[PDB]
Amino acid sequence: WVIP
Amino acid sequence: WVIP
Amino acid sequence: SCIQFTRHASDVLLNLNRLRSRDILTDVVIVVSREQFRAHKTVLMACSGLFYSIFTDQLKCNLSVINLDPEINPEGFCILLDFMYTSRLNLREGNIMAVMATAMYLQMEHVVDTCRKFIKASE
Amino acid sequence: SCIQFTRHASDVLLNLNRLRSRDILTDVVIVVSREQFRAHKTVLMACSGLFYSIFTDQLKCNLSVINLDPEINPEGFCILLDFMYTSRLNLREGNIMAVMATAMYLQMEHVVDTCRKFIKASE
Ligand SMILES: CSc1ncc(Cl)c(Nc2ccc3c(c2)CC(=O)N3)n1
Ligand SMILES: CSc1ncc(Cl)c(Nc2ccc3c(c2)CC(=O)N3)n1
Ligand SMILES: [Cl-]
Ligand SMILES: [Cl-]
Ligand SMILES: [Cl-]
Ligand SMILES: [Cl-]
Repeated sequence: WVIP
Repeated sequence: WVIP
Repeated sequence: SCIQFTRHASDVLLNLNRLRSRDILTDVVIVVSREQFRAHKTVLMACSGLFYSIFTDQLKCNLSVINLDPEINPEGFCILLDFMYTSRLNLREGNIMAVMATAMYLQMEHVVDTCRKFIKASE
Repeated sequence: SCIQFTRHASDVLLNLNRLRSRDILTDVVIVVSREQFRAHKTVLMACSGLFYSIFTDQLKCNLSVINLDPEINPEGFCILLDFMYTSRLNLREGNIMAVMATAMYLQMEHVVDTCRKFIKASE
């Protein structure tokens, strides 16, 4: 999971 | 396009 | 000896979401506590272990309406349906418990994992 | 304020290809010079400008069989159908002309672009  |  | 187009999968999913937003070729209604959500059976199966089991069943594969368990929260389902079509999860302090419970029921292992981690950080 | 799962789009496409390989929920046959290819209308539309136009047509959206132009090569189509479901293109010296012509007809702009570039390098 990432900060888009 | 890339070499997978 | 194939070549690969890096953005292809993302572009496919973006187009599938455009079809959903215009209600094109949607073939099922998911009913959650009287709220109704139109979707593509194939996308639901590709994202959820529960929908995969439902639509591979010889009788259920032909249903145009699927009713979820009454304990399922419509907002939690809406957030997960948006994630299925975009890869983006709108996870907030106020919805995290409903999102995790809905993802456990839908069998969406990666969503369950990030919810468990975000809950563990807050304790 | 969403979070994003990097591998989601790739995982969705991998599952859609698993459904295709087991012939699950395929809703159309594409006929190419007597050869037949089963697929999902939504995936075809997500990848091709031609299929997008065909299946948004109020009459054609209901067809279970689509016949392509007789000039279309079945091998070129098979390579492109594989690309649609995997992001991988099996481009070779012996098939590049048939693949480019099929991608121009199917309106798959990124495939046409890489074929033009590979042809230009060989001249
Ligand atoms: C297992 S083979 C397979 N073949 C095709 C499809 Cl459409 C599919 N979907 C599916 C199954 C299980 C799970 C998911 C999707 C998401 C998750 O967390 N668990 N699986
Ligand atoms: C344009 S809006 C839109 N909405 C939904 C879909 Cl399913 C779609 N597909 C599509 C249209 C045109 C092209 C492609 C796909 C690939 C390509 O090279 N050109 N387009
Ligand atoms: Cl029904
Ligand atoms: Cl998931
Ligand atoms: Cl027909
Ligand atoms: Cl393309």
